Amino acid sequence: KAVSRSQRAGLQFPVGRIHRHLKSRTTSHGRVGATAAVYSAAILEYLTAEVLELAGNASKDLKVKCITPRHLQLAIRGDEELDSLIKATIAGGGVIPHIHKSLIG
Amino acid sequence: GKAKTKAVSRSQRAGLQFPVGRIHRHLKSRTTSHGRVGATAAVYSAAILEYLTAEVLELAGNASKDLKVKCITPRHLQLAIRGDEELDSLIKATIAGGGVIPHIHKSLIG
Amino acid sequence: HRKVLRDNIQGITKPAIRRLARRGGVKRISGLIYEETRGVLKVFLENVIRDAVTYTEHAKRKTVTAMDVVYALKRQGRTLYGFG
Amino acid sequence: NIQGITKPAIRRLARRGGVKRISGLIYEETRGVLKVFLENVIRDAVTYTEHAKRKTVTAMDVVYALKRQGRTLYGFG
Amino acid sequence: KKPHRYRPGTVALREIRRYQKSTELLIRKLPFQRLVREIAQDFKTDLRFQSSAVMALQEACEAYLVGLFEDTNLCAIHAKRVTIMPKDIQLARRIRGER
Amino acid sequence: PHRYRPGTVALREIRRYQKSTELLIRKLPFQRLVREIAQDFKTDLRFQSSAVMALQEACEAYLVGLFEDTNLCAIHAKRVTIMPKDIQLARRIRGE
Amino acid sequence: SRKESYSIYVYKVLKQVHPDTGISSKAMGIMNSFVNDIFERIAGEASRLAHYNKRSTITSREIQTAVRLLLPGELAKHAVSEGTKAVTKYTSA
Amino acid sequence: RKESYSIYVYKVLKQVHPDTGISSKAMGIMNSFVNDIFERIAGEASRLAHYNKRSTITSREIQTAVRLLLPGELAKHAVSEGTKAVTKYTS
DNA sequence: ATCAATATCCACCTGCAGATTCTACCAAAAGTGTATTTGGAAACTGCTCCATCAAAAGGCATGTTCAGCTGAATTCAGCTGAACATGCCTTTTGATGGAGCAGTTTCCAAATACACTTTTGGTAGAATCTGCAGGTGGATATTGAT
DNA sequence: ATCAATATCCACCTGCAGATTCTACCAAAAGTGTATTTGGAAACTGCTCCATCAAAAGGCATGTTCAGCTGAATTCAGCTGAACATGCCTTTTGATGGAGCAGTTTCCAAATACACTTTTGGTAGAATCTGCAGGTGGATATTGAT
Ligand SMILES: [Cl-]
Ligand SMILES: [Cl-]
Ligand SMILES: [Mn+2]
Ligand SMILES: [Mn+2]
Ligand SMILES: [Mn+2]
Ligand SMILES: [Mn+2]
Ligand SMILES: [Mn+2]
Ligand SMILES: [Mn+2]
Ligand SMILES: [Mn+2]
Ligand SMILES: [Mn+2]
Ligand SMILES: [Mn+2]
Ligand SMILES: [Mn+2]
Ligand SMILES: [Mn+2]
Repeated sequence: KAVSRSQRAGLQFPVGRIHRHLKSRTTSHGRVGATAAVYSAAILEYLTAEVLELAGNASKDLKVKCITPRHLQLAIRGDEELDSLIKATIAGGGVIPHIHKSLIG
Repeated sequence: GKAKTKAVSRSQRAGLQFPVGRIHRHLKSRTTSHGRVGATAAVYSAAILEYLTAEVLELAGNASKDLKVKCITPRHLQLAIRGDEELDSLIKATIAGGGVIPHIHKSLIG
Repeated sequence: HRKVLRDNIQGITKPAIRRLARRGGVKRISGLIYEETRGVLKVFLENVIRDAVTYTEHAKRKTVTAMDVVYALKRQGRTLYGFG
Repeated sequence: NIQGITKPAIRRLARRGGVKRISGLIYEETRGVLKVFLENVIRDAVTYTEHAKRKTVTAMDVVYALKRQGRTLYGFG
Repeated sequence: KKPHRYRPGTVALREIRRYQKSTELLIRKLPFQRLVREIAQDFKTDLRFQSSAVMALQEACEAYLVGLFEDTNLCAIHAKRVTIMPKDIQLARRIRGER
Repeated sequence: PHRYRPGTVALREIRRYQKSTELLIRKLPFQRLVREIAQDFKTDLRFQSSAVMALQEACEAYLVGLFEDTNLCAIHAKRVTIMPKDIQLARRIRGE
Repeated sequence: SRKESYSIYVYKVLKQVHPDTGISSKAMGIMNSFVNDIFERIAGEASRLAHYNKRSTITSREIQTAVRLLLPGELAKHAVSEGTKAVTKYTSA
Repeated sequence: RKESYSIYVYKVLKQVHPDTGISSKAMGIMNSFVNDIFERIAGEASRLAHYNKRSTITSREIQTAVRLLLPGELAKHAVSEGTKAVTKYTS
């Protein structure tokens, strides 16, 4: 009976699919070990969980149910490691408020 | 079967100095699974590389002869690249041993 | 067969530039900023669009897709999340 | 060991940068900057080194670390 | 009975708080689309655009300009001003490695 | 006794070091620093000398460029003297 | 036609960390872009590592070094821990 | 036995400046430069092929890569030289 | 602002140590000939989106007035940083072993690939389910004129 | 240093846009069997680094003197913000053709595969050639006295 490799690795992210994707982005005649896809899946799953944890925290401190681009932006820009890892523009996320002291009346 | 036709390298056939066959092999080793490399792709790549090499060597040899010396140095390469708008925009890498293009901001001169 | 498009950089109005500066935390804006900002914006747009169209023409399309813009932004070091 | 990057060496670097006058607090500040810079490059270089299961950091390891940080270096390949 | 007036800068700071708390796009949407089409058609004529391509372009342009204004403001404050001026933008872009 | 006025030798030094290309940090303290830093990552590391030399070329090019940007910031404030706030402004705008 | 995405997995992870929270479609789009970005960073550096050391197989070793190269500090430590755990549990089957 | 571009760089040099030589450290810089541009073009050509769901890197991918990666006038001349080379190679 | 005095810079020089170039061999790579496959181009066509136009009301751009307060201009003192003599120590330079890694070759157990087949996890579109955007109004805080 | 004006903060409310589930299929994941590749253990071997040792010079540490630059203080004209009248053009949604992407099928030009020959590029030592260490003499620049 078929057992999914995701379940075998104790993961939510799809190990087999990620294996196909790895296999289609390595050098010519390149091979990919199975546990390479298991490790990659675990990495992606962990980073997703970290970002979602922070974004749900911002979402719950604003008294709403759903994570929005805004919450993603507050979460990523508010954590120094995530901020340094993700330099991309978060569409619809705006800015973290800040007024330099020499400008307030 | 007495005579073979003389072997002509793909470089020579394309009128290039840069090695078409070697570049074709590198191109095949940078392709994805089941990737192919076209016949003319390595010739195009070879020509691009030769053109850019020729441009920087031209400018650096000009700086080399305008300094009354035989050999192009890192310094001449750096002077040539930083003094050319397009090359400076294309090549942001550090040229070890090339120093900087001399310049003092006007408000610092006595 | 649309009307000729001319001078549309002027559609980036002074209030729009001011709102952008405000989100940037700017409190006071010289009168010369607006033209300067239009200039900067135009260059930025040209570069991005020039690459997007290159991708479009490579794919033998006549429609610029969101992916083409995303790839052009990535190639310019201004990666964008949320469109592909 | 950071103090082995002496004040005259920092001044020479500033001079190549076209600097005419240097505040006394610059030297310590510069050392801090350099330390961070060096750490990052070295952190990646030795990473490459342990991936190859070597015990000698090569010039290639350094060049790859600098390229991966957007600071490509020509002439040591 | 004199009409109420806020002092110069009180409304500016209110506007900063308002637009920093929100996430909407700040450039009008049809004028931006006209700009994108005018530019794109001087590269290749009768191009079409998906709606999402124009919107992706606007998100990028606005994120770029907000960032540029953050840096420009740092330069203006550095010179002990509260007013951004062209020299501030030019200094920010020079250090960014643009132009 | 001869004295140059403050700023003449500084400008002479600028022209001197901008026309030259040698390394400006002493080699032994820099190599000592490199090894000290590396030992908090992996024990009994060895280095090719060319690895240390590449590191020194990189660090010196980085610091020279940083000083160019720092000087632009000092000049922007109508000064000729670079100060820590100048370095900090340059590094912030650079995204460091 | 059927375009694949990471949405169902992102939603599963969300429910694990915040059983109470949902996600808008535009934030899901941001998450999909993020996962694909990190995947191409890892895959690029893992193939590069393979070529520097002249292996032809991308193994979990290339993935682990890529993660150390690409991830800051604490993130890398924790990521390496989750990856190792998953690999040892997958091979124990 | 390590490959390099030195003999070809020297050939191009003798074409543009027959009287001039090149130091070994400058030859090393030229080698780094050539390898750098080559992996930029190859990376972008491979990406172009994959965006459009193809497996072959052709000279068309290389040409678009050159348009994407090279500034303005340089790109124009590069596209000319490559085209010239291909036309002489297929003849 | 021309002198006379003083200091540094910058060509030019030679001789020789070392860097460049040349020369010859030989693994490895490029090329050829010949056979065989296949990715993708071409030609259809279905059928999404895309361009353009339309309507109408109000949200917002524009252009103006007027005055608060900012940037700019100027002065100047004190205090920092440049320049310099002096003298000491760190770095540099040159040499010598040998310890310990890299690099290379060989070689299987172990890993991965691939065709075929079975099976279901994951997707598109529809059907349900329901937060949250805005809309409104009162408490609190901030602001600017007295 | 007591208020009127105005904004902000923060609950409360609901309908429908959008978040989540449901539904039906099917693309691709997983199992099996068999073929092919390869990572890495084993056993070497020159050859790079490392450790040690030594002398001496030049580069740096230090202390002194003072010039000039930075920061503070002050004044003010005009520039930019706040507020308002006015009216236009942006917004939102729908229609209408139809352009052009997608999806599908077929078949070569174009690519790979494989055996074998020819060619070349890397390497190391010899043979040449050249920058460079110092030294000099004139060009140029700085400094203080009138
Ligand atoms: Cl200005
Ligand atoms: Cl400071
Ligand atoms: Mn036009
Ligand atoms: Mn067959
Ligand atoms: Mn086929
Ligand atoms: Mn009007
Ligand atoms: Mn002021
Ligand atoms: Mn005084
Ligand atoms: Mn099912
Ligand atoms: Mn609300
Ligand atoms: Mn030869
Ligand atoms: Mn000579
Ligand atoms: Mn000399």
